[PDB]
Amino acid sequence: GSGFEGMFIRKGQWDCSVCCVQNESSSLKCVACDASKP
Amino acid sequence: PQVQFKLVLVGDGGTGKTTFVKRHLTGESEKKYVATLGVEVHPLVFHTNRGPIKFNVWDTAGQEKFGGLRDGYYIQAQCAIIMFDVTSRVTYKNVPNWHRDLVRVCENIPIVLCGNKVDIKDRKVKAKSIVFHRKKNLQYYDISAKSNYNFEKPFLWLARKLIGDPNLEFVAMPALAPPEVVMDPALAAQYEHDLEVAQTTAL
Ligand SMILES: Nc1nc2c(ncn2[C@@H]2O[C@H](COP(=O)(O)OP(=O)(O)O)[C@@H](O)[C@H]2O)c(=O)[nH]1
Ligand SMILES: [Mg+2]
Ligand SMILES: [Zn+2]
Repeated sequence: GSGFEGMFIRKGQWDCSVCCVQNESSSLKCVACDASKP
Repeated sequence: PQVQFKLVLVGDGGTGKTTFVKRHLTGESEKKYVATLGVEVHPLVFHTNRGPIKFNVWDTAGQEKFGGLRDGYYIQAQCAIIMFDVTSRVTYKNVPNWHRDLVRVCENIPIVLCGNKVDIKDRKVKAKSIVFHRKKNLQYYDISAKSNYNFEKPFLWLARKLIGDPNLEFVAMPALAPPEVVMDPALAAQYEHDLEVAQTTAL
């Protein structure tokens, strides 16, 4: 559907709800905009 | 799970960055405001032969008119467009500064250089003078945000570089705001030819 042929899933990464930056599980605040991890 | 990339759009104030990103209608209607940084993130979906991809394009709120942008603007960018105005030579002269600021934070992510406003007859920065991209492993395109001329080219080149697939194609153009000025097809052909000619000439 909205996926892409061959794409890889990485565990724990979270998408910032404010700026859409993809963060590491260990980041508690978005490295770009400083929004808290959902 | 979807494919998405942070794309930072940088360049001097007045070069047409906002006008450009706004051509993509759904990216405008679905844009998200980032208050800490004063940014609008436009989600620009393109449908490729392998599925949809999304460029989350970061547009400033004009702060570039007062100095460099904060680190948070650049952080985790996966690709970039540097824009200048082909009617203002100073905007081209500042391209190296924007490139420096970008690479300082992001290292050598894929970057497209775009000369905007080629619909304006009295062009000042012409193909023969545009050489910064050759110097730095960058792709260049003429664009006209107001006429949608070459709108998809930076995004297609970046998609191919990021995904590692030189045969990736867009199956259709996204829905764009209708042209507000007409890009003369003959002028476009001439500018494209001029760029080829210059590409073959030595620096
Ligand atoms: N003729 C022409 N004018 C443009 C084009 N793109 C932007 N402009 C205008 O240049 C002015 C600044 O555009 P803007 O998008 O605000 O530039 P920004 O400061 O880089 O975001 C505005 O008056 C635009 O209407 C274009 O492709 N062709
Ligand atoms: Mg702007
Ligand atoms: Zn964020």
